[PDB]
Amino acid sequence: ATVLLEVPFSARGDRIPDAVAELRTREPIRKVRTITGAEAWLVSSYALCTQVLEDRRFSMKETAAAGAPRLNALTVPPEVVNNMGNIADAGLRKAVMKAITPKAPGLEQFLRDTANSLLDNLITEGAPADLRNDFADPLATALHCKVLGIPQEDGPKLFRSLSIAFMSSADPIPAAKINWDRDIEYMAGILENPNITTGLMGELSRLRKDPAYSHVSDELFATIGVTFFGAGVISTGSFLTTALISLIQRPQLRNLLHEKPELIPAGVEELLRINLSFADGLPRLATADIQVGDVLVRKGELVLVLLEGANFDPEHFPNPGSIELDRPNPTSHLAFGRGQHFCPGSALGRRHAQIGIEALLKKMPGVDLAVPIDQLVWRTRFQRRIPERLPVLW
Ligand code: HEM
Ligand SMILES: COc1ccc(C[C@@H]2NC(=O)[C@H](Cc3ccc(O)cc3)NC2=O)cc1
Repeated sequence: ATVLLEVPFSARGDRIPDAVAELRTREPIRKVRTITGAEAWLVSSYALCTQVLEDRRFSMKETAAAGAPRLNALTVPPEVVNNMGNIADAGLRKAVMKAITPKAPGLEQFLRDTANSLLDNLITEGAPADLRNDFADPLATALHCKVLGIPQEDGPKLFRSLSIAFMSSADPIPAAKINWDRDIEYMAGILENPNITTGLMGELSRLRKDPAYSHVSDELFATIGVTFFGAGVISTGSFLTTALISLIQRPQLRNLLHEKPELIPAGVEELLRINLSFADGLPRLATADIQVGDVLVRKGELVLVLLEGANFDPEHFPNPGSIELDRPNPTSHLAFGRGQHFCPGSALGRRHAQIGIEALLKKMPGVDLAVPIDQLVWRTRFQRRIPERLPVLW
């Protein structure tokens, strides 16, 4: 006898398990057990993944309900699971989204300057260099301090909350609450700090004193800062880190992008499509009985949308494991989600990765792993797949 199939399948972000294609072919919606012991429906085809993400009756907010089957334990207050809904209800969606585009004057130049400086320091120190801890993550952290309008020197401590905040744990995490409360206090102080006049926090600080927003809670204003820093930094840093592995392991593509950097956006779009950064399916709770393929999902059941199930589906992306810069549907992947909860930072995430890769290929055209790929240490029980260190030479 065997137990019910358990998720996640593997924390390795450098290869997709053969099991994904087998599940997609035979049972594209199938029952699994999560790390909490709850049962859930794992959805692994493009068609069914899009169906779930485009049907709001599969609710993100309701995953936080007491007594629901859980993918993992909450690391934020339950109301924060509805973060974007709360922002929209407060009338703040347009302002938040405008503050996090890559189009602000000097922002892309700041990204280039920061990437080039980080790479120069690695070259000066000499190989081996750690492209996660000393390139991709500091670049993400610096970018988000700039976007938020907060001091660069405050970034590292905020960043160090993230190895706990984005855990995917069976049980509540005491350190997550300690860091959350402290980071909220920091952002509340930022709102009261007269020097904070630019970026997202500068804009929220002004809106907070605008009579049209007098009803919006100070709790929400501080939460926007903590959540956008955390989600943005963990997502951009982890994506860039694993995209760099994908690129390093494809010297032909690395050389092509080095020779023709105008192909970098199309390359990054494929790197997004094949990216394994999300360690768990996206969770949703059914609020009605809904037919998904061969399964009638019942009200109150947990559904997990496996992004790499959709993104490696050969019925949507022929030869799905291959990076093709001339696909007819290149942005139709689900790396940024789909539907109501589509990532509001997608343009900034694209630009972070494009500029980081452009700078790396210019400064380190001979970049290669400095250890055998199997020697990378993949973080476990985390909401992202990332190597703890990414040792390279050039
Ligand atoms: C390459 C980088 C990124 C990737 C791959 C990514 C991925 C995703 C995905 C898949 C979702 C959908 C989650 C779901 O439906 O359950 C999402 C939502 C979200 N992302 Fe991103 N993200 C990235 C960058 C960013 C950045 C830079 C920010 C902010 C500065 C950000 C903030 C958010 C927020 C707040 C949500 C929730 C939106 C909602 O619930 O409506 N992300 N992201
Ligand atoms: C791209 O990753 C996500 C992850 C989760 C959600 C759902 C919902 N929306 C959010 O805005 C924050 C994100 C967050 C921030 C900080 C933190 O310590 C933990 C999580 N929490 C949520 O639960 C959305 C996107």
